[PDB]
Amino acid sequence: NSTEISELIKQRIAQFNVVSEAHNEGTIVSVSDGVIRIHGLADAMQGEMISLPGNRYAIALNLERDSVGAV
Amino acid sequence: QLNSTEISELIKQRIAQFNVVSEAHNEGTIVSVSDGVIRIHGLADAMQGEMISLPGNRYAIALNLERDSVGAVVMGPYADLAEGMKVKATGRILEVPVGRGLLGRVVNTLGAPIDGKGPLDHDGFSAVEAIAPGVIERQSVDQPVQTGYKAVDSMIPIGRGQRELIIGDRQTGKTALAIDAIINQRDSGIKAIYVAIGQKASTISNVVRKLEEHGALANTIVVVATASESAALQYLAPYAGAAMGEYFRDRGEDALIIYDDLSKQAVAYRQISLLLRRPPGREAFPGDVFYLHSRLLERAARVNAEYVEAFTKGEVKGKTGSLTALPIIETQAGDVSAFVPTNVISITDGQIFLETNLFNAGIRPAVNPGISVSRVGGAAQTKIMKKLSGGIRTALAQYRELAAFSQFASDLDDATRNQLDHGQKVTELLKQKQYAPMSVAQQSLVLFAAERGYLADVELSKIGSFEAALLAYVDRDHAPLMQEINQTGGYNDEIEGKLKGILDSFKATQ
Amino acid sequence: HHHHHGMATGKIVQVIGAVVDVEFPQDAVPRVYDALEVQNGNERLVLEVQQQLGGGIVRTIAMGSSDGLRRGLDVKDLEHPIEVPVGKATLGRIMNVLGEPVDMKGEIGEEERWAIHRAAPSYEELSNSQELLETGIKVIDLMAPFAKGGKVGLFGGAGVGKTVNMMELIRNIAIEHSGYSVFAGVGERTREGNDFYHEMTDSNVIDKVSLVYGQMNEPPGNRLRVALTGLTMAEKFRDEGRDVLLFVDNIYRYTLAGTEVSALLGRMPSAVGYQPTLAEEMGVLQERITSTKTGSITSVQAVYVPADDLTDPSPATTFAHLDATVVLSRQIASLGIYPAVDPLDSTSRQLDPLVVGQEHYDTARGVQSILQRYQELKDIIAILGMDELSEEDKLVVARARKIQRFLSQPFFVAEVFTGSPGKYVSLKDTIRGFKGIMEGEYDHLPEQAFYMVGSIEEAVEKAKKL
Amino acid sequence: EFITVARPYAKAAFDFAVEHQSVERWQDMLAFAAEVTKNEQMAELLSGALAPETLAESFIAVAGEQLDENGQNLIRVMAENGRLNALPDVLEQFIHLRAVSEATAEVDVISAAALSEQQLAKISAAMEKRLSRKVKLNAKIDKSVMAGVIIRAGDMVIDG
Amino acid sequence: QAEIEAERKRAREELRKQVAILAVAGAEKIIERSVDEAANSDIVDKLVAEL
Amino acid sequence: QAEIEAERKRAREELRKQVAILAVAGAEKIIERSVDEAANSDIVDKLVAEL
Ligand SMILES: Nc1ncnc2c1ncn2[C@@H]1O[C@H](COP(=O)(O)OP(=O)(O)OP(=O)(O)O)[C@@H](O)[C@H]1O
Repeated sequence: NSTEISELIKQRIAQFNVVSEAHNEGTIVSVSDGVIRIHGLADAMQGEMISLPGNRYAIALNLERDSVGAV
Repeated sequence: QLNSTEISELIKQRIAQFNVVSEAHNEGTIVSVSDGVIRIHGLADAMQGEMISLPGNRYAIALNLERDSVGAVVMGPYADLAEGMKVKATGRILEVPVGRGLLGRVVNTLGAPIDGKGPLDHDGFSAVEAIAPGVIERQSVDQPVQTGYKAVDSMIPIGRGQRELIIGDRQTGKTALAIDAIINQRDSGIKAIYVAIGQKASTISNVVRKLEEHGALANTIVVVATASESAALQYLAPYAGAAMGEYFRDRGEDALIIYDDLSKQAVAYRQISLLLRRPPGREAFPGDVFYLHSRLLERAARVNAEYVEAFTKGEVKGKTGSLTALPIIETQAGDVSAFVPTNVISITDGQIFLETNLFNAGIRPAVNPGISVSRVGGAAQTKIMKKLSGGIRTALAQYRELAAFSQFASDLDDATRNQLDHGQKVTELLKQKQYAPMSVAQQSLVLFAAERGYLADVELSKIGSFEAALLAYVDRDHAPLMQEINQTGGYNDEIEGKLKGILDSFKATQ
Repeated sequence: HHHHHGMATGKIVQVIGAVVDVEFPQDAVPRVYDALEVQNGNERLVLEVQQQLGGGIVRTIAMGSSDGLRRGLDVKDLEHPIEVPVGKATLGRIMNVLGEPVDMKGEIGEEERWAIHRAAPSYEELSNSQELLETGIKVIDLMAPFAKGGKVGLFGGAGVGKTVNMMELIRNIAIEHSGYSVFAGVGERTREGNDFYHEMTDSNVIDKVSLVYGQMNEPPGNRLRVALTGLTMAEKFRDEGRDVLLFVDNIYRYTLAGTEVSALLGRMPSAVGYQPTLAEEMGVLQERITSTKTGSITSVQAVYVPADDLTDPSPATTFAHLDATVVLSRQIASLGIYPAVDPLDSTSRQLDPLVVGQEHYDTARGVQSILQRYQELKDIIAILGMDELSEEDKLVVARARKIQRFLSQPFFVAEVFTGSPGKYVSLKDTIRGFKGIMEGEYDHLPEQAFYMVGSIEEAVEKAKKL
Repeated sequence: EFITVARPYAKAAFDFAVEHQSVERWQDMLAFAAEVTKNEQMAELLSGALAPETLAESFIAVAGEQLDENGQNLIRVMAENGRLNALPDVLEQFIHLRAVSEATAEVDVISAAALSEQQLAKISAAMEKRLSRKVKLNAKIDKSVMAGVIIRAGDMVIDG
Repeated sequence: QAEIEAERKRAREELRKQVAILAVAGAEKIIERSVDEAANSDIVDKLVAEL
Repeated sequence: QAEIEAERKRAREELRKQVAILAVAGAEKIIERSVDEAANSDIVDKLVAEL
């Protein structure tokens, strides 16, 4: 989950204090079959359909806090 | 005195002496033992499933490798012992003697002559489970049997390589009927096997009484597994049989086996699985039974010479591995909804329903015909047995068809009356006892009623049983040629003359 | 192979099961399909990633078994799954279920390491169209129409001469049809499979179709594998324009196969744990089989009976996968006729009334009236003395004797078997010769004259022989 | 105690720490931290605390904050994670970090303990026993060794 | 079937006589292999006095 | 009836293997003396030699 980083926990050494990545694009966190835990896209809009890379606006309905799961 | 020299011999044996070794473990720490399920650590990566001979001998075969995490088990008494105890590791699972030596030899399920036999007749060591022979390594043997019912053969003859389900009835004999089977088999004095788990010592004992009562008692062997036989071990025996079963099948001899109480292996895998805290299939046991009885159910190999390596490999032995499988099918109500009974049911090369009804209302042979359906069939019925075997389903129809007439009170017709003469009276013909052998020179005895006038002749069940037995007399009177008959076992009208004049002796035999 | 040069991966994390609890080169993950080929002890291991899951830790599975190895590992990643030598060269040559040279090296012709993934065409691509089919079976292709490049539900019990008629299919699909005639099977009896090699000599025409077999003990993935590579094959035949028509063994093996599949997933499977998408796999399936542009992508549709299920979401799907319904008559086998099977329940769907219009709405639909004619003529007129029955009912019994005898006809199979030559038949000689003759014309044509005799020149000129 | 969360830790320890060379430096900082939780009032008070901010606060604060800022803002990282609950996991995994990095060792059989760092087998080992000198094996000296070969021997007395 | 039993019993009884008889030899070879597996040195001075 | 005495042999001789078992049991005691009697830390230096 969180500990997975250890590289962004390597960051988080500072980057738990260091911060501020909020963007409409943070990484797809976990890719299996169009279900990806995913990052950034902080506040994103309703099921916000996110025009996907080479792919349709991708929708994530209720905000999965850590890594939004996607469709 | 006598065995003192043995000490020297032992001293001779112990002459091999000893050394300390393995300065670095070479051992684990059996982290948390819980009821033989040990959270366990140390000496981690290895042969998966390695039976690791722990204190005592206990060789814990645990194929469960979590990354880094151990837990392990072997059948036995883990209650007093404590966790953490350094893992004493035998390298893997083992092999008990691999050979055909046993004949009818007796033992624990380990082969431990729990008979007190002490007897080991098998070569070397045999690990348990194995696959079937390939194309023309298994190839159909038609070798028939008439098993102690004339109808035994009559319904469905067979040959080596075959597995047919027979549904079974609790407390009906369908173990004791299932027992009543072996008559011709002990008589067969031919290669077969049988297995049992959770067994009952009384049934064991008296069973043995029958074993001696069974003439052979050595014609085939079985190891024994009792009410404490591990759910593991329960799963194990089916694996076990192949071990030296090769020393027939590989010997190119017919291997043949019998497995029963397979449910014990299943819910064995259940209390395993729930014990494993592992989500199983329904009934708390994993669905491996497919694979478990894929791997398990595969083996049956009818004699075929692409077993060209079987036994001597091939020092020919270029030859025909015969493996005939003996199923045991029973359930309360005989429930097929069991995914086991479902898929398993599919694998069956025959499916016999046993009717509790006949022996229920008491008719000694109880079974459910045509509800009993086996694919092998009277192909193995020899030319006459091939010949005369036809009319069965007929009265299964006809008699039962005749039965339908009752449905309207007073509906019958003289023709139909003849369909209860053949249907019901010829129904009165057949029987098989609580203990029934079958002669198969009795094959003739069968072909009489049509062949002889025995349809009419001695039509009285009084005279059928009686006067027919008096025809067994007429054999006492005249049974010279039956030598050449059971010798023959085939349809030749030349005989059939002797069949008519036989029926004359039946007049003489009443 | 693909890459998997480099051994990739890493450990098998928790060593349980063929699916991978495994450290791959953790950054390394392929397409879940995209294979990973390790060394399995001695063996070279391989798993197409069962899961796509990170850290080089994802399920990656195989039809085999894992006991004995270390959790530690490294597993080369075969960048391609699915690519295996494939094409039409295999024809007749024995492929393992691996395609491996099944026989003494069966050497199904090594061809494109070819992706299994060949699949549905564009609306137009394989035929936006309809393509009808018949090979001219003596009494049969006449009896039922068919649509080219497809599969149709087969219901019949025993005594088919399915191998015989297969020789008629050799005599057709190989002979009386050119389009590349391929077939495959799985889950048989060992030396009885070898006896289908005996039969493979009976037809002898085995060369049309690579020998690739399952031998049902094959594990569930093993059991369920061969198809899409089969599409790397029709990726020759139909794609080769020599219309792919390949005979299709086993549904129960496939139905139950997908059951064991989604079971192994532990997933919410289909109902009763079956493969949830197995039907969608049928959409991919008929999606594969079309009378194509390329060449008609056709398949012999016969099912390992998924227990011959009742209402059978399989037959439910196999209905509408049956352009023609099917039955085989032990009774016409009891009639034993060269037409030995059940014409009852066997005809194309739309043939008679329309789509042949009268052509079968007259010859064949009116012919079905004749099925009523010997149906109640033979049957009803059989009930009691048929003296009541107009001799038409007894010329519906010469529809039986005479005409139904004409149905009994030599077979291109029986040529390839008993020598009884048979043909690609002309239903004109049915639609006329057997329709007019069987009905009103030359009703003096003997049964025997007609019996075992082909179209109304063989039956009715055998009525010149009478 | 999962130590796997702490695996990602000791990961980031050799990683960011040794990257910062805090593998030693926050071997020191880390040392002081295990000293902090080692404080049993600090255990007695360990978790009542809802705000993990309160925790890293009174933690670096209480203890004296010898943690790095990599370990102060990381103190936000694990403290916030609350995975900070288990101190020693990645402490012995960091001992395994630098040490595994440095690994050379030994184990005394039939002997009082050895642990002579041997980069190779028999390297410092046969050099130690040969080097013995010691040669006594005192703990496991005789009854253990002589019961080792004689252990195999009684194993032959299995003949009884 | 009845009779043979008693005899068999006597046989085992003799096995008990010769058994106790064998106790001697077991003490003997007992110390013997003791020195053998001693495999370090043999002091037969120490008397185990095994039966 | 004969087979009975046969078991009297399997069991008679079996017990011979028993008193065997106890036999090198008490022998094993004698070997405990064989560590007691005539053991040497020199021999321990022979294990040290086994290094
Ligand atoms: N052919 C037979 N005819 C009449 N009785 C039979 C026959 N076979 C067995 N029995 C009777 O069955 C009784 C023993 O019942 P048993 O427990 O074997 O029933 P069961 O059918 O075996 O139940 P299960 O099959 O579940 O063990 C015996 O008294 C025996 O006489």
